[PDB]
Amino acid sequence: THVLRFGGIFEYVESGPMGAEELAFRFAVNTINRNRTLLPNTTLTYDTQKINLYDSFEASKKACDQLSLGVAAIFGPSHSSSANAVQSICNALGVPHIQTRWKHQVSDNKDSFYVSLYPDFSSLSRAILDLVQFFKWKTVTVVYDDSTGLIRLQELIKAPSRYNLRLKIRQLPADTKDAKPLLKEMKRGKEFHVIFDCSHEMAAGILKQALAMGMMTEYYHYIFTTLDLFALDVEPYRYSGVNMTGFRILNTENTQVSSIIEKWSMERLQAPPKPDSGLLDGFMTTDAALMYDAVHVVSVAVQQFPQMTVSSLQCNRHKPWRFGTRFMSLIKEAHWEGLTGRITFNKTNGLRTDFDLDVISLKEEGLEKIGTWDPASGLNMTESLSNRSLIVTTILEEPYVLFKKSDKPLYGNDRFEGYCIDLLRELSTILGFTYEIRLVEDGKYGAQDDVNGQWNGMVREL
Amino acid sequence: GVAAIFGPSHSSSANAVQSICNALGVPHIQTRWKHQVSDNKDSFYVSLYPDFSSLSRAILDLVQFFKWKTVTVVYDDSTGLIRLQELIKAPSRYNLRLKIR
Ligand SMILES: *[C@@H]1O[C@H](CO)[C@@H](O)[C@H](O)[C@H]1NC(C)=O
Repeated sequence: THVLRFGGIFEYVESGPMGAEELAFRFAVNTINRNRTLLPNTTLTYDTQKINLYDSFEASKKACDQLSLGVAAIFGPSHSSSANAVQSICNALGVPHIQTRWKHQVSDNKDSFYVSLYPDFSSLSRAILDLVQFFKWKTVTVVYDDSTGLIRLQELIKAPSRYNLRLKIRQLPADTKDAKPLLKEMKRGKEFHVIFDCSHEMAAGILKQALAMGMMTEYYHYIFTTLDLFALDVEPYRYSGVNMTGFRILNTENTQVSSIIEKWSMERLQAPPKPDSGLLDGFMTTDAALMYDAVHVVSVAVQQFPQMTVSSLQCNRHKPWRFGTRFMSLIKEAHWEGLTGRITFNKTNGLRTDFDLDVISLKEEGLEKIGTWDPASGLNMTESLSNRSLIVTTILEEPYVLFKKSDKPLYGNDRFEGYCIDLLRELSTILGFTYEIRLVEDGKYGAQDDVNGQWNGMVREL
Repeated sequence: GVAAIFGPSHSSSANAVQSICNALGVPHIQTRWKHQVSDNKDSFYVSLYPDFSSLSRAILDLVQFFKWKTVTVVYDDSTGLIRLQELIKAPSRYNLRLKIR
């Protein structure tokens, strides 16, 4: 059988023996060759190196060392800076490159030897806009971890030009977790709708600090554009009363996906996640799922490309790789499906813009799925009585409605008294009424506001 | 035989050359604005283009001095919003009506 090794450049760490992306790559590599369903007459192999993800020169060195040997494909690092150098090297030598974590793509860079399994942030931003349209919001507060968040989410920022929205963008300071000034500023603006554009670890941390600030009220609504929001411990938030909504691509509601996540949680028993950090345990991180799907679709493409003789392309001198064109084409229209649901590549760019999304909202139960988002269909939100309570609202005027003048605190509908109260009593004893008296929360009459026509009291209560 | 480097005027190319120069120790004296990743730990380099933090807040100073109420920012491509961050965050602390196009 054919033997091919996929050049891998993953994170170098010292606390954990090997990085989660490295675990995903190794697991999928040993799974594909083991399972004769994929690659029956071809044996898998790999070549994993370690970089700091910032010294792009050393990443280039590792990539050059890999290409000096036979490499089937390059699975570039998950950094927003070093990946550019690796993809440039791959394009120069005509070798396929498969990113997994999103990076900014220079619109003036004409490189056709790279793909990005991470859903394109333009599509995700459009989905966020569609969801906010479904929520009819007016005041929003977008927050980002890195400055790249502005690039990641721009469609919603432009939206107030298209629609009647309003934005107030604030930044999470670096090298700190002091969200308290940011949250205090949020209260000073009464920004009940807030969007958190940060990774799931930072999202969980800032959620913990918000709960410690008592930000889990019903009035506050949260959206987390990250795809690992499901992996947060919603146990303190199951009864917090938040209407939080989020997105998901890991199609956990599948037998094969459940088996894979269970096996992966079994494998990662060496470095358990810290329980006292607001993070769940035994779950598939979205980046690992993307790496899994990326290597699987590469395997699917090379299934249709049996002639996969590798070479020893150098960096001291450059030479085009003869198998790049058609193999990368097969990569581009490799329509395989896995943990992230549907996987396909927009042939115009290579960034996946057509992908399933699990719309996730928070209720009493933990992170229910309230529908599905698709690029073609936009947002797909689908989801008298004899013993009917007769709720009424009334204002306390002594000639009309006065509380029962009893020293003992009276309960039930008997505590209410007056002309209107007894008139309602007569209506209930004449007609069929399950009468109950509820005091008006506004305490004032319906006033025609010149600002927005906002009523109050009985009018806006009805 | 070199003792200094003047990198290209571009994000990715200058980033790569800066990393190479840091590894080799020679300075990489870039002359064009680029977005350094906030967690970058490189030293041997310097940029002369006015960083869009003092210049962005200078645009903010112009906005306040002109006393605008309805500002409509317009940019060129993705790496422009990441560059005028202070102007984007200004409406939180003041009265602005950014409708970005
Ligand atoms: C939308 O979701 C519903 C179930 O929630 C499903 O029956 C339907 O096929 C989906 N698509 C469309 C276009 O309605």
